[PDB]
Amino acid sequence: MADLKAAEVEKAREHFEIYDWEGEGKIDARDLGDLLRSLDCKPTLAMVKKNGGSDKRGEKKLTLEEFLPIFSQIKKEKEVGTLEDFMEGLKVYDKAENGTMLAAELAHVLLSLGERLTDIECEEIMRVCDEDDDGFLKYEPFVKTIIAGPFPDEGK
Amino acid sequence: MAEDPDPTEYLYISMEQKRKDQTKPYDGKKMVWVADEKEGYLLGLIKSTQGDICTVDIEGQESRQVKKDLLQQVNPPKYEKCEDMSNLTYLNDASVLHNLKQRYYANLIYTYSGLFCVAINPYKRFPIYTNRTVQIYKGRRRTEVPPHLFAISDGAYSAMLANRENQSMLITGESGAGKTENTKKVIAYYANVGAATPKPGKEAPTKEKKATLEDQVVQTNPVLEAFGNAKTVRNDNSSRFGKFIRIHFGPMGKLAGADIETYLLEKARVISQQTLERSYHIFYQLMSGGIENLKADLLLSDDIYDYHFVSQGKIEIPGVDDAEELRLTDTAFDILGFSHEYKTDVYKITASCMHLGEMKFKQRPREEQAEADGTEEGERVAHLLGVNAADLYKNLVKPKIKVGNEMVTQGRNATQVSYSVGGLAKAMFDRTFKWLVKRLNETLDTKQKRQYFIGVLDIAGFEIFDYNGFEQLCINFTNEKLQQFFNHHMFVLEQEEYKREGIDWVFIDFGLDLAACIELIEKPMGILSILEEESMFPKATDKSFQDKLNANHLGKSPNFVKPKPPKPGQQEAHFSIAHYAGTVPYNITGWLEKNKDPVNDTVVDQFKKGSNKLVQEIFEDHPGLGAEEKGGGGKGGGGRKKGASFQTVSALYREQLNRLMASLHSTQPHFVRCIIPNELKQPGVIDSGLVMHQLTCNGVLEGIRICRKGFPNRMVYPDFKQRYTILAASAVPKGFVDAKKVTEAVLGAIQLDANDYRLGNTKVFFRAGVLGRLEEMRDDRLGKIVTWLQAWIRWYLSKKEFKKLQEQRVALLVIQRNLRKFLTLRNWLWYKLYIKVKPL
Amino acid sequence: GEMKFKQRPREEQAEADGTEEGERVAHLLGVNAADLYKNLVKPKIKVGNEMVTQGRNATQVSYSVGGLAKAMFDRTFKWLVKRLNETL
Amino acid sequence: ESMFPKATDKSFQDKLNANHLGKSPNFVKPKPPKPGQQEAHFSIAHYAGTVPYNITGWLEKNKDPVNDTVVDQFKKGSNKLVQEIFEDHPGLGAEEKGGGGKGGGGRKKGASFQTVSALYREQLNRLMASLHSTQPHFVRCIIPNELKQPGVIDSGLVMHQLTCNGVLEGIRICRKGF
Repeated sequence: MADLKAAEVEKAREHFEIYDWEGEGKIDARDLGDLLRSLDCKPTLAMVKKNGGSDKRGEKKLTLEEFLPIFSQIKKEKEVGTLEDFMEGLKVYDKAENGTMLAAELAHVLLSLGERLTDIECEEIMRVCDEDDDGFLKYEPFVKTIIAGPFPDEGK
Repeated sequence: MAEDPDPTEYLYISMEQKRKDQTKPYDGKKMVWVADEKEGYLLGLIKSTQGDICTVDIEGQESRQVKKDLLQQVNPPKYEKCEDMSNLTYLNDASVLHNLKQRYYANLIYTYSGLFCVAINPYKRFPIYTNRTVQIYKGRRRTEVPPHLFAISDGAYSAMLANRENQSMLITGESGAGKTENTKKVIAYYANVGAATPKPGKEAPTKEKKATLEDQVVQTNPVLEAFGNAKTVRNDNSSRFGKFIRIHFGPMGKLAGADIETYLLEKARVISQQTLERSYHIFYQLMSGGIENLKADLLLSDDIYDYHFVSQGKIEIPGVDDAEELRLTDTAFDILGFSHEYKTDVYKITASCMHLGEMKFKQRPREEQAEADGTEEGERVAHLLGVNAADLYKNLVKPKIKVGNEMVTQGRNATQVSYSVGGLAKAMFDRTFKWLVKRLNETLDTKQKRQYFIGVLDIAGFEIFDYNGFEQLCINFTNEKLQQFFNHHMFVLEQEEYKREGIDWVFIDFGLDLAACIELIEKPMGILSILEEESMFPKATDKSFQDKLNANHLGKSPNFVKPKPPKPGQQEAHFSIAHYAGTVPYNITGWLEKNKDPVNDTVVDQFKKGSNKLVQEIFEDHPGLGAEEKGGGGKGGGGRKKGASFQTVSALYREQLNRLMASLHSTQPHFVRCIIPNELKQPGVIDSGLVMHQLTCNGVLEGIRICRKGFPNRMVYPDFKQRYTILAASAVPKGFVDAKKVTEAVLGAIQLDANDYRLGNTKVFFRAGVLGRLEEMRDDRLGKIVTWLQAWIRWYLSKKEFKKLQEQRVALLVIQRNLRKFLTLRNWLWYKLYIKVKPL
Repeated sequence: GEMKFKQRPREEQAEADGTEEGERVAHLLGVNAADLYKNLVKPKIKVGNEMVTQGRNATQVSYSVGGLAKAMFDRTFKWLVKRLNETL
Repeated sequence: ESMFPKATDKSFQDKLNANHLGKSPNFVKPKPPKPGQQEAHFSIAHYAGTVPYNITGWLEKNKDPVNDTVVDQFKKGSNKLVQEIFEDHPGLGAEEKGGGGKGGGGRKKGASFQTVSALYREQLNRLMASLHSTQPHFVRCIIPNELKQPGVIDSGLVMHQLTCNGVLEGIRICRKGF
């Protein structure tokens, strides 16, 4: 993605009836982000505030009309599946590039810098990649695993 | 520190670039100075600038216009306060030193000098030595962070991981400025990455914490500084021993071990003392510190002078009092796990070295030979070794030089009477220096030998004083071999590869270079070939040692000045020999009287071995007076009654220097330059005129001039295509753009294709700080690790669960009709009835 | 093949006055004509473990162009069988 | 030792003469030209003739005429899809750095200057031994003629190939061949 498609509107009319528990419409604020995430747009909490949307509970809620300019700002900017500062944002403890970094410095740097998420996910970036006893764990496959995705396309 | 968060305030002063930058404007304080050829700096104006040459007018002195390979002068303000100072417009070591002069008072003693960096220090602690400021510059490479020894080692961690060679940090320079102190800063950088760093906590002690045990490698250095540095004629201490620690890093770069190869610790040096200074105050660490009680138990009493009145000087400490090494070494032994019982035994053999010698606290009124104040005779020499002779004192007072069973009495000035006792104490103090190798490596190594590993030398420098003989030979010749690598790798080998790569930048050499011209066994500097040939058989005629030196003609750089024989041929008077710097004076007798090693001018018979078990193990290899018995090689053995090495000790050391040279062609050397603070001593006085003279004779100024046109460090082109993660990765193309073309855009290519880097075939030649700037952009995007990727984490979770919610879209439409039917069928009942007990 | 004895300078180093010859290599790799024509001419020889060069003349230079090809062809083929073996 | 200038062509032949020669018969001995670097010839048993070898240049090829590094950076990508096609990521286009080691690639280690032939001792054991224990069907492929054409066969070629392929013995058991 890099522009709105006609099917992402046709997807969003369907998924409108999910968000309001009645089968009507009115996008919940955390389920604001779940709609953008099921349409290939996965901003940060600081990019959400730039588009003017939401991704968490307690933030502004909108209707589906109001969702289209918010959705369109992410398309112009990063995070629609673009590469820059993902597996380009990792490694600085190694001045070698073997496509590896240290195991210890690949699970407590996402916890000591970053927006900071779960210790289980800190354990998935270590699990997707190869293991050797030389202390060399790859960083670059866990990201491509995300490119593969549950659905590379528009979720359902 | 250089960046401290507000919640990390419990033990550390905050530093913030939020709002203020720690004074929002940066500003200058420099002037234009020109280097004197006496003392200090004096004002001067630029007359004309015709490129990199700069003709100067000293205001109230003289005018120059000569070459800048012998003219050194402080750059404009703009070209002070810069890193990798060899990239400037005016190529001066004087701008590095001046920038370092202001900064020494402000306790910041590193300022770059291209590849290398210059240093001025008292050989003591300052608060810049903290581990806190090491983690800040952690992964910042060469440039990006304020100049320091930790970022040299980082610049070298990365150029090691970017050249596809091994690396070897070494310390070049003239002693006066901390070499042993600077070693600690190399070993402590590898201690940090070798145990890794997640970056400064949001906590500091409350709550006492912060421990790592990689520090114990670092503490290896102050133990050896005690048995190596003391007051000399340059600042508070100077190095006068050779340290060569080969610290092993693993196949990651993680620190685990270190191999201490001890060179030579001075073979004199209690028996004689320098004039108005001291020569070595490290035998006096139990004369003003240590265990004072085991000073009187060994039978040594010196009568204090009770303040100067003239009978000494000779004895005269101008710096902070003896036993200044005693505090450094005692704290450092406990970190290493170096036993309390093991330090006691060092200090014994050191007061054994005092019983033959001493001159403290003033000269005897008829000796004219080493002895103590209180008239203790040679009875205290005999208490620990059991020596006897009817020539044991009061016949050593008269100089005698023993060649065989004969007594050839030739030469001998009055300050030089102390070879007649010799000889064992010299052989006991160097061997004590090697005792330290058997204990400290027991705890340091956990594995040994493997790549990477760094060859780190900390050797001697330039010293003046009449009394010098065999003592500084295998100390100074090590600096001379390293001086020659600095002038080989930069000028001769460096331009040979720019003629073997079809490079039209051939031969750019600026004089005073040595390129293995002293690696010959028979032309090193002239004296050392002669020591080694006549320490093999009974011979202690210094006339022949002076005669073969007076048939040796070497020179093209400082490394030989003509001798003055004790009688025949040329006169008496103090001759000299050059190493790399000025004139270094030397005595007529005492070369083979400091290596054949007299006892009391009676041939050894069992007197070469002690009477104590502890004095006995000290003796291993070293000739004794008289005949020698076969065997002794390397540095091993267990001593013999007559002689203890049939071979010279120094020729066993020659085997290590032929090998150290071949291992620096097996390494990419990054140097740490130490330049003399001043030759008048006392810290907090830097007279740049005296420094300027040392910056001309060793050839450091030509060394600035060469780092601009030519380049020492040698890397490869594909390292910009791999090492990075920003100028690499998907972010910047690797492999789809020329590997030369990346380097050329951030740094430019506007006559920087031979003024920034030499462009070769499969290899580029960088300063090894050219890499720090390139990496400076890289860490900017890498700053947060990683806020972009945590949003993708939440991508696949919300959309996978949204499946449970997507089948709920039709289900919501069923419960809404059903809730209406909950009340409709309650007005229209008799529409239910199902199994229970009520049906009919 | 057809490259030898490129000491003609463009940048004060061994490269070549060729263009088309090396452009038809260059484009297929990504790297430009200059990356190519610099790195051909002589290998960085580990001597000790540091990097030196030899003088190399026409045949020597020829043989070193052929190096770049044989390293590629060996390494591609070696990846190549093993990833096809999986499916079998 | 060849990736370093410590490699002598002398010792090569000496270690040949122990391990290959003693129970080999059609092996043509090394006669070395003592000056400098060999243009020495030897040959080793096979069904086919004597080979005049040239020994030099073997040197340069495992100090590599074009290095590890230079190749390795065409391997590297810009979407990482490129990388999978040639490597997963340890070695073959991505490098651990440093000098030293045998083999690679960039395991082990860095610009090693390739010695994949040593790695091929290891694996070579693994192919050879299982195949040793398997019960024989055999085909001994003989050169009929050089032009490789039906109805042309040379006597001289086949005469030579069969004397080295021990044809007497080879019918003594197989006189009952099935």
